[PDB]
Amino acid sequence: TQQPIVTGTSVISMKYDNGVIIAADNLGSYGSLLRFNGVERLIPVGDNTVVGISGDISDMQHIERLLKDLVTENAYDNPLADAEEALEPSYIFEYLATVMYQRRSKMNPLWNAIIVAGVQSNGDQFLRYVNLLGVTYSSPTLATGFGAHMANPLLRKVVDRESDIPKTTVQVAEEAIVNAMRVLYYRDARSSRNFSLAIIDKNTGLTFKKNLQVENMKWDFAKDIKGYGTQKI
Amino acid sequence: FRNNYDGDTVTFSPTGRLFQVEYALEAIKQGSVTVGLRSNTHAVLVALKRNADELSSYQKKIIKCDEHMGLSLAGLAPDARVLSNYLRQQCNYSSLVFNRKLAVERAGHLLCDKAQKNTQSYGGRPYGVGLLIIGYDKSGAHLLEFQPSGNVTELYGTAIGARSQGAKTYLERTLDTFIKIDGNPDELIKAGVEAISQSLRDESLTVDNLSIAIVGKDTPFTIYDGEAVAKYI
Repeated sequence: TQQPIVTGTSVISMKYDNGVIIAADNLGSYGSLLRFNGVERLIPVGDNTVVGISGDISDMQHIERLLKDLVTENAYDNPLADAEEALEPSYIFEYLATVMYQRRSKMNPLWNAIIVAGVQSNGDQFLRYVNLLGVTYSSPTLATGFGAHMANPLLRKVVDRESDIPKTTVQVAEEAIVNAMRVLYYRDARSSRNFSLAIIDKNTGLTFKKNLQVENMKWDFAKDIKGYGTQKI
Repeated sequence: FRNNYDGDTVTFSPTGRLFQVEYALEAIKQGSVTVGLRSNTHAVLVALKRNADELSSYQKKIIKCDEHMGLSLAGLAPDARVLSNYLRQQCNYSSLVFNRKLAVERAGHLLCDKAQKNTQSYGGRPYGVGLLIIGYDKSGAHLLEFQPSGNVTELYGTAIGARSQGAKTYLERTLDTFIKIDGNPDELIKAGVEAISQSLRDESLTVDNLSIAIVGKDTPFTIYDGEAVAKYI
């Protein structure tokens, strides 16, 4: 029985030929007050997974804690903790899925939307979503909040179906991701310019970039607009 | 002496022995014989089933815990049920909550912890059955030996029950050989049967008499009884 307070906006992601990319900005909004400007919302779990979270920040922070503990406790009496019995993206996701649906069923949800992106032991990309109601689904592209509306249409023009994944490059993909991010800054009143991006490639492993910014902005055209119809100057 | 310190599991003898636990271990030595042995690709269980009359069934000694794990019992059957049932639940939980096949090593760790509670708690009673556990997982084949004392050990092979020592020595020599039986199920089984025959005296192992179980790479834990073990005598 709650109501989010400090929040974070979209998280966008897509999977490519040899990995997956995911991103999210660094803002913690308090209603219409863009309150916190240094909030990482992309959570790296191990070396093959990043979980992006949007929704109530306090619950996110709680999920951060749950994730560290999940790691700590997998090391326990596990000789293969840094290998064959390391946390796979699917394990992390199914755990989180499970928790979300249990909290919704108790009527005390974790007010979030989460995307778990990563690559499995055998090389398969993994990208899936779960939210405050325990609804889960997967697609070559995935986004939460505004990103579902704006980013998905864009990200899908690159990967419209499964067969397109093997034909898509990191460069293509990352380009897309950054554009979508730019778009969102233009049309989402709750976005911020600063963001974090992360790629999880079956070869390069996990690359996590911090402090990216939306650039190449088209605002120049604003000068030729005056009034709202009949006004001349 | 003994008669004073063997009243329960919450009493240590003046030597530092736990008699109730020790007495528990004895019901195992009273049980029929079973053997386990693993190569690098499969793990087999061969167990001699024991009838009560020539007019009865041969007590089932092997139990499937998951598609990837199972065990042969030696001793008090009920306690076997209680324990395998627990092994079934923990396997289920891993699948459900993490979508992860339970690590035999972990299954081991869990069994030890369960028995131990009945070896330091009042009015409780140690379990009276030993268990041979085999399974294939993310790190190959495994065989685990469980004792009511709470001690669990992973071995290339072993045997328990009455006259177990026969097979246990047999395998101890046969090691260099069987551990190399990769990709050939029937052979390991054979090796198992031979080993099991090393602890015989009664009569030769027959149809109603034998019980074998196998798990491996592309082989789900399957139970072979009677009509199907014929080719292995």
